[PDB]
Amino acid sequence: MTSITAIFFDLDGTLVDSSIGIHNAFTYTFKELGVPSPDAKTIRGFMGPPLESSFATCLSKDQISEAVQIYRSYYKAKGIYEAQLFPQIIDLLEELSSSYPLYITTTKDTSTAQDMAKNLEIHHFFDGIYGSSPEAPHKADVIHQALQTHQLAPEQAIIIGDTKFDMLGARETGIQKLAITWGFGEQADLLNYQPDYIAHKPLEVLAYFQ
Repeated sequence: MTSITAIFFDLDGTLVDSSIGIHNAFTYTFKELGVPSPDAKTIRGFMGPPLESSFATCLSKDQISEAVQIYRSYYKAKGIYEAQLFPQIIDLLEELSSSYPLYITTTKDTSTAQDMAKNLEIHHFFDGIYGSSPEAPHKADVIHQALQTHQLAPEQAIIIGDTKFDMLGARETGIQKLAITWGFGEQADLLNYQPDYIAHKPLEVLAYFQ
């Protein structure tokens, strides 16, 4: 804990219960393509991996690009608003932000992440919001960008996240990793990456920093 000076957060599945809008964007896509929708558990599994990778599991390769386009057509206009903070997230942020600069590090596009944080009234708790871009296509690149822009050594940061992508991102960049299990990733997966701390409830996070 003691060397940490900055705290990074994943957005979807960690701060934000975006599941209704993500689910709806997927099912809108399958409706438009005229194909049966996978079940809710399967679609839960699509919350975290790249969109193209998920659609590859259930569509022909020649249809992925069309699927991604249609998905984004629902998500930008509708899905993004079908989202709500997880319980106690405001409490967690108020508490941590009073002792640390906080950053979002997501593979959602920067502008989408900024829009969502402003919509859900949490934008103001952060000193930076970093999403995917040409500079940063994957989780590790986003973390690199956050660290470098804020003149941080990896030893000074920790990511609070709900997926294997967050855990691997942390390992690749040398920052600490705090796994959370109230979100979209499964605890069994997260523990395979040896997190530095784990929480099933937002206020449990706070104890690490005491």
